[PDB]
Amino acid sequence: KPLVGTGMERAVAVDSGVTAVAKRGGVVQYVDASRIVIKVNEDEMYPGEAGIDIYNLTKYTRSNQNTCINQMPCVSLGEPVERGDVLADGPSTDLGELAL
Amino acid sequence: REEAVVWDILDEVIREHPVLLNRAPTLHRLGIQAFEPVLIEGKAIQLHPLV
Amino acid sequence: QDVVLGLYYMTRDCVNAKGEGMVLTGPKEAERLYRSGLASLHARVKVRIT
Amino acid sequence: EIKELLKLGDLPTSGQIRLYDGRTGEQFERPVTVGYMYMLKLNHLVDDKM
Amino acid sequence: FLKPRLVDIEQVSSTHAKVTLEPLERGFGHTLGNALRRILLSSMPGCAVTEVEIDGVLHEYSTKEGVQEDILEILLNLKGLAVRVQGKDEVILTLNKSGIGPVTAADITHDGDVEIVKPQHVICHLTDENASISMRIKVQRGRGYVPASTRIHSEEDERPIGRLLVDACYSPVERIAYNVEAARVEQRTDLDKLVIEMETNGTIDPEEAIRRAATILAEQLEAFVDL
Amino acid sequence: TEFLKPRLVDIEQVSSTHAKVTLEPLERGFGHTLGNALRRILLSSMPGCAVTEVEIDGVLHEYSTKEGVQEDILEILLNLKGLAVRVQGKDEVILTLNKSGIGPVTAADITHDGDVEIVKPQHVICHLTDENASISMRIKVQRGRGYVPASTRLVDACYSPVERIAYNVEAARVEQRTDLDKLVIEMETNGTIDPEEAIRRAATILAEQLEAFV
Amino acid sequence: TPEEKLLRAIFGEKASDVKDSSLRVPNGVSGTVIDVQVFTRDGVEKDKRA
Repeated sequence: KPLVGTGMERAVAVDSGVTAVAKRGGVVQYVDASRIVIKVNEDEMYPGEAGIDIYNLTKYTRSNQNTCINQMPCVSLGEPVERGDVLADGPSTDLGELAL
Repeated sequence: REEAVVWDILDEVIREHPVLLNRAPTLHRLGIQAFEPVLIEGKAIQLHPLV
Repeated sequence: QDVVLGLYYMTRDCVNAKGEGMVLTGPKEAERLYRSGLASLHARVKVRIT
Repeated sequence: EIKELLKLGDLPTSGQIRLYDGRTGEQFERPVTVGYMYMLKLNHLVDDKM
Repeated sequence: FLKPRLVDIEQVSSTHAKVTLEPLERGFGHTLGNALRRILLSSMPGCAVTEVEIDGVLHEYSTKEGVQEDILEILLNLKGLAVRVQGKDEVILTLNKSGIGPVTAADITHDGDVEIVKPQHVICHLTDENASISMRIKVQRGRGYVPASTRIHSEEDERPIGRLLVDACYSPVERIAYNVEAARVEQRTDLDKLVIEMETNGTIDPEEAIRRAATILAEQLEAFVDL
Repeated sequence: TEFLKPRLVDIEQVSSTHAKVTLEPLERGFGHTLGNALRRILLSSMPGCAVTEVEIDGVLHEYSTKEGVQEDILEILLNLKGLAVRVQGKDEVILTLNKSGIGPVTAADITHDGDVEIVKPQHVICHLTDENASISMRIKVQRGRGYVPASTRLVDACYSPVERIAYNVEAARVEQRTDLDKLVIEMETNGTIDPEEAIRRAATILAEQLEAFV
Repeated sequence: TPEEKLLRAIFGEKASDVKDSSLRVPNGVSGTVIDVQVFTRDGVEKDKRA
């Protein structure tokens, strides 16, 4: 993570798709290095089908430049997450900010 | 195989045997200069600062 | 660049420094003064040279 | 703002400290600026280029 | 030519301590303190985990189903496990655990010579009720930094495709600072003290450390004392 | 946890005063840890016989000219700092330089003593100009361990035998290791100790301080 | 050739009708194989590994 920064590092991390962003807020039901499953809050949830958002994380894989692009879960089991919160970091991102 | 004995033979073939070093925009004749090679671990060429 | 900044800092003199005024037989004991911590690197000093 | 954050740091305003050569264990004349600079590793890495 | 000897060795935390050397002549506090930091920070015996063989894991780049730690990351956590042995130069520690919650360093198999100085040290978490991790942690002992890279030259069929090597980070010493304060013995001209304040992972006792450090000093000087 | 001892030690004598010892294969960073730790004890703390207090016959203060000698009194002192001697059973001996007549007054013109061994009899103390030119001084030599400047003291105490010590750590290749260090120790002395003896006794004293943690 | 042919008679080796095209790891680069994919022409029988 950069110790000295500007404050854009969050925007660069999130707006680029390298990271995994919460679709809807709720509580984390399951956290694995593989996936992240969120129990949606009822205020944000549609009436039919109910739901939970199942986020499948990217694992070790080739980038165009032959670097490694791999995602990590940044939240822990059973923690409240709000819509538009960083769920998992991408390559060269820390707790949702941009660390190059 | 990079057998251990070969490194010492390489010091032999190197000892008195200059190598040419060259940089990118060769301008005057000094763009190529000969050096005596010294064996170095690592993938980098080391260049005398004065040159 | 680095090398000339060294020699510049080497042969230079401030107004008052450790060993100011003393005299030494030759460059040898001048270095012996400096490395040992007695005399400052730049101080006005008379030394015998050949 | 920076010097004041260094006050809260317990560290000098100068941004410079005393440093010792790890070889002689002796001091360095003058302060050297030490701090934390963010550094990137570009991918020109030598074992691609060689 | 009065020679020094030690004095109060003050343990402060399980981490660091301040040893002191009382009868030091002029300038010898620096001449030693610096000479001692050198052998202290560098050449000291230490034991760090090297080979880690995990359950169903083929390589360090996978994900174990049921743990939020990537295998590569669990290996890095093992490199920071501080341990100590006595009569073995390598002992293989067996870690087994299951159930939702952290797998700490206290969940390993105790051995006669195994002492885990940080039992709370987090090896990895466990995200599912039934998810179980078995691992063979092969800890050996050595000096310095032996990277995982130079380890795969001897090889000679380390076929165990499951056996992961990590980099040997072996060493107790972290940060050494030496400070020489003037020590007044009841009658003497001027003498100095030596405060060697060190910081450690707990796998070496301060006096022992400061001894084997100082041992090598004279042992290297041996040839030096002639030609 | 087996460690590494040196080998080969070609000692290239330069003249008889100084020399370059060479020490091949040491482990990492030990070229400095040894080379620096010996440089320290060589330049500072050493057994030595230098010149300290000098009482000059005619003129009592340094701010004068002795009639009949072209060396300023200040300059005569620098020559004294450079007289190399050794005693045997005496911890201070006060000698006697006497001379007259046109010519150089060297260090062989002194009064020989049982324990005085003057390592440079050709060493020029000062010259003697026209006439007869009276010159005699009782030069008080004491013994000690290091370089004690005239300020803290009236000449500078030169007691170290060594004049200049420098060590260079160069890269040593062991048959199958990456990088090891070499130790090139180039030393210089006033002739009252040979480099080989000195470098032995320097490090001897080093380990003697270690005598409690061996 | 004649001398290669004598060589085969002494050491009694049957020289294959096949040339070695195998993909081997680029020189100097060393790593762990984390995956293998096998694409086969539609209509050729899939091999064991595939």
